[PDB]
Amino acid sequence: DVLTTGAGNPVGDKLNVITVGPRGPLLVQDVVFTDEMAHFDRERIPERVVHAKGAGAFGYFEVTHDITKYSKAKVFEHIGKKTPIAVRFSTVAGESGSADTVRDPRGFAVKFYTEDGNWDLVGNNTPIFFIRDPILFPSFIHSQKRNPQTHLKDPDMVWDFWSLRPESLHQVSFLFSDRGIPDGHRHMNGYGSHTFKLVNANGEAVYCKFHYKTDQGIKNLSVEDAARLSQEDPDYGIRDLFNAIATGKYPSWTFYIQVMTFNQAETFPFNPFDLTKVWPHKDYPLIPVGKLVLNRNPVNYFAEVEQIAFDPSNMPPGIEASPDKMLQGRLFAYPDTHRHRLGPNYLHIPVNCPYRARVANYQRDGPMCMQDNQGGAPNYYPNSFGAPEQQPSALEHSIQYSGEVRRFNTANDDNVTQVRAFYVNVLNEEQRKRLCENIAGHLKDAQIFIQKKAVKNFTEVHPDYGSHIQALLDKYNAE
Amino acid sequence: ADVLTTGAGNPVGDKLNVITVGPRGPLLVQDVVFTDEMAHFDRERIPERVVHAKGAGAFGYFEVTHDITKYSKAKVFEHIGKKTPIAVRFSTVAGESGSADTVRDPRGFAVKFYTEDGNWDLVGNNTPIFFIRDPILFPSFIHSQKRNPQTHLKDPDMVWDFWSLRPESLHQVSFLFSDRGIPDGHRHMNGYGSHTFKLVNANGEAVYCKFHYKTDQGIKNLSVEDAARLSQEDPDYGIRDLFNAIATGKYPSWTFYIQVMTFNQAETFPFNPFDLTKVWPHKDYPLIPVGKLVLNRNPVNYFAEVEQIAFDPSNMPPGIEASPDKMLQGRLFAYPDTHRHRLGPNYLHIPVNCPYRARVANYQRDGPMCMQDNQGGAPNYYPNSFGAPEQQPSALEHSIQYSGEVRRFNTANDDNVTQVRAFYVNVLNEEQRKRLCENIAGHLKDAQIFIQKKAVKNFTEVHPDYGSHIQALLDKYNA
Amino acid sequence: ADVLTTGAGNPVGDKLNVITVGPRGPLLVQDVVFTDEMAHFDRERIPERVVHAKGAGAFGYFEVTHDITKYSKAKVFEHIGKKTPIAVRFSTVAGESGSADTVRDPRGFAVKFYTEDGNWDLVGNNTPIFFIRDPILFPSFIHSQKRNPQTHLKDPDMVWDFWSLRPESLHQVSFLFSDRGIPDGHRHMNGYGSHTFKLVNANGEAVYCKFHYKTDQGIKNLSVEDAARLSQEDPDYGIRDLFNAIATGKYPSWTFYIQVMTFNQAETFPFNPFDLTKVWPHKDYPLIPVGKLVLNRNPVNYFAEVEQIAFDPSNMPPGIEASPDKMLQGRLFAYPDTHRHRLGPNYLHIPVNCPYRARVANYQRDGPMCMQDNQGGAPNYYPNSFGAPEQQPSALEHSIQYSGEVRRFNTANDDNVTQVRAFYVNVLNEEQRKRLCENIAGHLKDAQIFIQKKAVKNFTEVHPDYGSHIQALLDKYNA
Amino acid sequence: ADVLTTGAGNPVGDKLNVITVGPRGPLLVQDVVFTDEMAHFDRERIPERVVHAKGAGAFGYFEVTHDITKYSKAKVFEHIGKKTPIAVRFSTVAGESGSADTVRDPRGFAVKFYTEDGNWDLVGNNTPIFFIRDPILFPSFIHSQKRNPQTHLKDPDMVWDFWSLRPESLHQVSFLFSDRGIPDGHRHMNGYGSHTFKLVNANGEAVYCKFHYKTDQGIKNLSVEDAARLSQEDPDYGIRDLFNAIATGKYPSWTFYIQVMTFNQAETFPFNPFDLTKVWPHKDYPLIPVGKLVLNRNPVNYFAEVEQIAFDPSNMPPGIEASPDKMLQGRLFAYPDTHRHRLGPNYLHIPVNCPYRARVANYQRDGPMCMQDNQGGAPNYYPNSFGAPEQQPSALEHSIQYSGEVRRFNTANDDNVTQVRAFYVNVLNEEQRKRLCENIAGHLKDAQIFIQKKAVKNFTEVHPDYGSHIQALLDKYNAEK
Ligand code: HEM
Ligand code: HEM
Ligand code: HEM
Repeated sequence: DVLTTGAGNPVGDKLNVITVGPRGPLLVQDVVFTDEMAHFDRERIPERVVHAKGAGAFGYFEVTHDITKYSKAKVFEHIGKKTPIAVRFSTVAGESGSADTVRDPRGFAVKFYTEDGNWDLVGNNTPIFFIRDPILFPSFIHSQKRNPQTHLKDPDMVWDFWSLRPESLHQVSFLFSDRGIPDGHRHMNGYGSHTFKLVNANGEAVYCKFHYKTDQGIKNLSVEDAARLSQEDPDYGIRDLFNAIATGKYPSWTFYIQVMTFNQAETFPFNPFDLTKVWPHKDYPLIPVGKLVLNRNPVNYFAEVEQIAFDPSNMPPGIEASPDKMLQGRLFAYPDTHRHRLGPNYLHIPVNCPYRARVANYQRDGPMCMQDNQGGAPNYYPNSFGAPEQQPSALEHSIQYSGEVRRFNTANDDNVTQVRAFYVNVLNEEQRKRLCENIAGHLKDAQIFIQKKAVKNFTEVHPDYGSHIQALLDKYNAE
Repeated sequence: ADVLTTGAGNPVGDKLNVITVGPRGPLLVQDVVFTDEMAHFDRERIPERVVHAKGAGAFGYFEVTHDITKYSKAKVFEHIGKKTPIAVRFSTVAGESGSADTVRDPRGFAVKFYTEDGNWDLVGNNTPIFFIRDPILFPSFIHSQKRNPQTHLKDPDMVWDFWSLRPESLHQVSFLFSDRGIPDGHRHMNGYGSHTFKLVNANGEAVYCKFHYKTDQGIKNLSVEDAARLSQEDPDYGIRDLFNAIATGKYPSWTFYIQVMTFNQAETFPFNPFDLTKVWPHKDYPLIPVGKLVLNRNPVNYFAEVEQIAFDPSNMPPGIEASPDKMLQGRLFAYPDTHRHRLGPNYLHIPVNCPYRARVANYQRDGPMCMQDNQGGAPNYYPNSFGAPEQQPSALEHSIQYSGEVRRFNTANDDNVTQVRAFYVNVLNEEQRKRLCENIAGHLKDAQIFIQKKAVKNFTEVHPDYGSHIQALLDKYNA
Repeated sequence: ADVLTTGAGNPVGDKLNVITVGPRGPLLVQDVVFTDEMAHFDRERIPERVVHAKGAGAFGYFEVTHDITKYSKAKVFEHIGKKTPIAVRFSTVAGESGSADTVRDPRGFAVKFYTEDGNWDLVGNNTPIFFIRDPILFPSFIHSQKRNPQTHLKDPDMVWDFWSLRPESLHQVSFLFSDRGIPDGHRHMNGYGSHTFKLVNANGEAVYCKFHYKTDQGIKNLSVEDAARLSQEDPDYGIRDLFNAIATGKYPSWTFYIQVMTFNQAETFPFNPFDLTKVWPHKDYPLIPVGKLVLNRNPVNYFAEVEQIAFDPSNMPPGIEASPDKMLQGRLFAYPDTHRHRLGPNYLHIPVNCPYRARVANYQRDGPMCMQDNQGGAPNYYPNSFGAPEQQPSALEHSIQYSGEVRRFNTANDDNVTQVRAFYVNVLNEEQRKRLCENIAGHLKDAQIFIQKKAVKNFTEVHPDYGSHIQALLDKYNA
Repeated sequence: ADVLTTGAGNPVGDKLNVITVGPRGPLLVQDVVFTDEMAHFDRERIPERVVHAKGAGAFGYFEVTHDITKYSKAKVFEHIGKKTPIAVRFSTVAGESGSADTVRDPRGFAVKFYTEDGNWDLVGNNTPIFFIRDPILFPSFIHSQKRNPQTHLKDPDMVWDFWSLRPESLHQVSFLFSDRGIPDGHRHMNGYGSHTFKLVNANGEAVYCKFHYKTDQGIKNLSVEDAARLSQEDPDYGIRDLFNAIATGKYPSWTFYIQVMTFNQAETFPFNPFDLTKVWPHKDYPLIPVGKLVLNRNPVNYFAEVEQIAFDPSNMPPGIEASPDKMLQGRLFAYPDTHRHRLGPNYLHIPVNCPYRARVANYQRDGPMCMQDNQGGAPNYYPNSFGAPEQQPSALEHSIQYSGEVRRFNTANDDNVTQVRAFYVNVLNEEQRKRLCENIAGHLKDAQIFIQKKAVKNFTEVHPDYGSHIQALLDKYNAEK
């Protein structure tokens, strides 16, 4: 193989630079050096604003059951249908150099390359989240990140925000339970979290929840181990995933959904669209749909993992968004941030390209335009020259909403009920004790006035929750 | 007719109406179709070329007709009858993207050769010489030619102040204001590499050279009157003329020659052989026919194949190297540098720029908008024991020893008039000399009178009649 | 004089000769002075605006002359005699950065009011109406107005195939091809907010409005002949005229008025009061005097104060809000979006864009080129228990409840002729009608006949004489 | 409490709830308060430095304590007692933005002196030498120190394949694996310009030199164990230490020296004086005291003052110039180039990069995010008959003449063991050598065996004991598995 410059010019020697004499200065004509150096100098792009640390693999999605009565989406079109998928696992707060085995939620994004375009299901390992209004997401994330002056993690920031926004109770509980630190990516479940809308061939709609359970089973790391691992192998999650697939132990998840008719959405105790709530299985049981199988490792991490981009707004006919405020905000945020992190034409990047689909429209140009830019095809719509036409079949399902167009406060929607049921029913005493210790061990670094409001909140879920945490805190502050 | 889609390939039910709440209500964020299309339109523009922004493009090939292997081992020259695909871009200089084509200004005539040894870019224009002989005055030169930093208007004071303060411009200024100043479209003008380059053959022997490609359609210019009229009637006269031609099968071509000056002759040349304000008289350095340039294919999409194309003088395949000309030396850096800005870090992946006849292989990786496999998992460090791309000793550059110390050498002492008088008195006949003086006076008349004097003194240093006739004309205007 | 430095503040000894190895040797990399200046010159360009690229800017102030506090609580109108600094930019539409000013096209008349309640951006133009009334058609309309994607030439088929398939364009097209189509410079044209907006008073009561700013210098237009001559003679006519006036003290001004329409009146309105293709008859909704716009200072550096300026329709202070106009609605997103692309994430830090008479404070941080103290160490999350900025309830937005389903509502078939027939028959006299048909036909004749047919079909719909006369003229052209 | 606003300064009524059509309806585009804040959130990340990504910043001053004017006319040295404000950024090399501070790896030690003659950046590390001596191998070396291009995991075969095929590295490698590989915080390590620079006096006379700033807080390193326990307990240890130190009055300081080698001495140095893998023995070239560096102020906002800070070795004011050191010659280009990418064309306008103690005037204009007045209406072309800024001849660079032709001269074979043997036997005590061999074996034992052979091969060239002690260890390891 002949070593070349970016323009393909053979290189004579790329181990020594051109100089005027053996001990003289460097010359501009040594374009070989500059060409390489200039590229080295531009190797980095900005990391994801959140979920920066990640692992990636590829595979397919396979339909196992008929749910066409609910969704007309081609990805579900017929039993046994296989569609290629791209998956990206990740943590949340930490940046590119951080450890994988730390307490944090886990991203679990799945990209389906369907013939009706790509369908990005950007979920995580928890069915719920910390807040229910997108406008608090930047603040939340800031509080989870580094102090603006010291650039250090700040318990005060974390808990002042959480104590002031108690709706964070439900997810804060899930996050500090054993599931706060899964043993790798293959031993956790995935959830779309938000409520989405399914539409069938008949134009009738229903609301759903997406779920994909680990076929390898749930397995978590104790805090002792997680800590040891955060230092022995910060990239433990990446290694584990890549070695499994590499050795043929292809991990898979069983994909189900929960269905809620519009009526049920009403009789539902709470706001069905509040991200801090779940749909109790007992009441809305899981419906089998298919499998997700990861059977291929990336070849080039930067090209296939760092540059991949998932947009919740990527939804094909049969799948639509619900009124969930959080999701509504995510419809804008992802493409927006992608045009920034990656570039105006990031969808032309191989992994983000909707290759099983025929992309035709009236969009043109932009930096780094790679394709033919759709040749000389007429660029305005409508036109009398046979350019791409719109197709009615893919029209969105319309609903009539009532009320004024204003800001409705949801800070006071139920913040503790489901949290109680999870604390006293779902968990057992061990889990319950640990839950308290993990919270206590982290909250203890916060200022006391913050510690106090935090505990009041936990007390509202259950006096035992708060009081036991308060006990450990006392122990901690005793020192 | 194709099915209309979003960038992610999702079918669009209706792209003529936006989603609102009620027929006369606000716009919805979930109308992802609108945002997708709008966010792209919003990013359709990249920055124009800092200079030579207005252009035209066409494609074809270069075919070798004569054997010059004795001078250069470049593959593009390898054997007679050999065709090498080429991309060309014609352009003006000062004007920006919407300026008129038929105006006095030099003309860019850039040629890209997709050779097996990588791309070879010959970035030249319709003149053998330039206005200055040191790269460091180029930005100031261009500034003086563009708009006033405040009024944002053309400034004759900036134009002639700089020229009169830099008398080395006499030669090019004289060519610029001659009939050749406004070629009748790109098909009727010549092309030159202007700079002296270095050719190396298979024995390691080298000579200096000049590249010329004479228009096989013949020299044909526009009267200033016509030029003015077309600038109003058809600002893109050049683009249209080039395009109709090729589209109607009247493929324009140029005969490619080279002038050779041995290293010994380089010493005995009257002037500095590397001074860009000088030419190599044919009378002493005959044109040697080499091949032909033929443009037979119009671009399919202008943005993709013309606006985005990038030519780098540093792109020279084994056999062709740079000379110590200061100007060329400076351009060795400017182009890829500005290209990494205008197009992006990975601009060489954009199709028209990709060296597709070559086999690129190196240790460069990542960068924004990485398009290929990013060289997969191949070892990314050199040297290495895992058999990656090797450097080949054949392509090693020509070696030479130089006299003197490393520091800035004043070149304002170089002749500024000798060849100019030659051009004024011999090369041009009465008619022309007159239109020449008239063309200059019509532009210099607008400059402050003290500048007019500094300039006349220069035209006088060439020939007394040259300066005085201009002053005669100026006196009229100044009244 | 001042010592010449590199950008880093290092003194330059000689910036007229580059460092080379000997008088006739190659260029050195340690000539950082050269690289530094060249690297910057290489990045002077940024993308020009996607539309309204060719512009002229100035500065001045707004002064309240009358009292409208009963309609709006906005501080800028707070009390008679109150003055607010303004920034303004006039412009054409389709032409790119180097096009001619004196050509047929609408004219942007953007006004930035630097108020204590933050910047208020009134982005309007010389017409009260527009060609389309749904933002999703904009990119196509603009495309059809610019160059052919392949030949890169102005294309009459694209212009008329679009306008003929979308007759809602009739009104603004009749206005554009009338005398008002080519105002004699920026100072002799009116300014309009075009869109219907909403005003809110201190009591929470709201009304709809139209913004108007009539030229005190009187309406003056250029004949097509003059326009042509000038596009040739002086492509930057509009720039020079504005600049010279202010330079000599002939400060241009505009009387600012508003038309008011109560919500009751909004219901009874014959058309859709938020339809961008329609006006509110002065007879039924008279102009109410408000203040004065005065431009008394030219820019000192064009690139910094004009090219880099950015107006966002979504920049509206309390007392001023958006109406449901689909067009306005989309613009709320498009500008800050395109601005983050053309200028960058922190384009609001650029001096001309900074709301300097306001006290910006929030939880936003970082981003490319953060130019301030980035709000120091203040709490970067909301809410917080550390006295960081708090939302003030009085700035809440006005609440309305709309009726109907959330879906795309076709408006292509709204009224496209009535108000046009009024303008053609009532407003214009015969000299004007003649000239209008001549101007239209003169451009419509370059279009293919089927395109011509459909066009004349719509004009005939407005009035049999309008359509028939054009046809007549066309017949001569096709002959 | 100030009023909360959008980026355009418009007051925000409610920034805790978004606008929807009804309490259970979709989100509206007209809620621009939301979009304005969300849009910015979506952009707060810029590219991290390609190397030395993880860092810590602080500010203070440089004070002249001795007179070295006979060597340099640089104003920063102008006279005894003269103080010049400075900015410093410490860092590691390989790890990216979230990596741990306490890990074996060199440490960046950048100093920006805002002088009257412009800024002077002395971008050095905590070592006098480096792994390679030709800039064309730097990208390769860096790639080998980072993640596998496919697995994205650290890769020992990559690390050692490079170091074994490029033995010139032996010197700095022997240092990187010594106790000084993991300093205890940034306050207990030395600072070196490393490269050989050139000093010029008011007479035009020039000399070559080495800059050194010794830690007044004294040398101090972390044991491998603490370094690891720490990489887990506090991955930001270095930042916290430096910050608290300064916040509690423990302002850290360094003493600034220089070594001078005349041109005559230079032609007789047993090695290439401009070889980044060599040092000038203090015995033959005594350290000359010059001044002092003091860090007494912490940043107010890290992003603005630290992540956005940019140092360019090419930023040198009159009196200070570069030497023909191949490595340094390369960096003269890399930094401004990379900065244009990382920060932006006008990255010099960012406050901490601005040469605020100097008076910037030239013919450069425009570019994205032009923050200043863009030098108003001043004439933008040079020369001009309108007064605009002028070159001052006194600032002209020092000129030398070199012998030889213009080409690539291999240096892969210059001395690779001599100076290293000195360090191994003379400099280090028995204790140290053992720890050295151990820290090497512990990391190299993961590399393939053929890579191991070649690596040991070279260590042997430095000293039979060196190589055998490592091999001895490699065997036990390779056996254990
Ligand atoms: C030292 C002097 C010069 C410098 C620093 C220089 C710099 C530049 C730069 C930065 C560009 C922008 C390229 C792009 O953005 O694509 C440009 C374009 C161009 N220059 Fe030069 N130039 C110099 C002299 C000349 C001369 C001597 C000629 C003709 C032989 C010339 C012909 C062109 C042409 C044809 C283009 C169009 C390139 C393209 O389409 O990519 N320039 N020049
Ligand atoms: C729904 C249709 C419209 C959309 C989406 C839209 C979009 C745009 C965009 C993206 C720009 C670029 C601004 C920049 O780069 O700084 C722009 C500029 C401009 N537009 Fe619009 N526009 C629309 C309708 C109109 C209308 C109806 C008016 C006024 C009545 C208008 C007046 C202008 C002006 C004056 C500029 C120059 C702005 C500046 O100098 O910053 N546009 N428009
Ligand atoms: C030929 C070898 C070298 C090249 C081409 C090179 C290249 C680079 C580049 C591109 C950066 C990124 C700067 C930024 O993004 O702001 C960097 C950072 C850095 N380098 Fe080097 N480097 C080289 C050798 C070294 C050496 C031996 C030292 C010290 C003497 C060193 C110390 C640093 C430090 C401390 C930083 C931090 C700079 C900052 O904070 O702006 N590098 N280097």
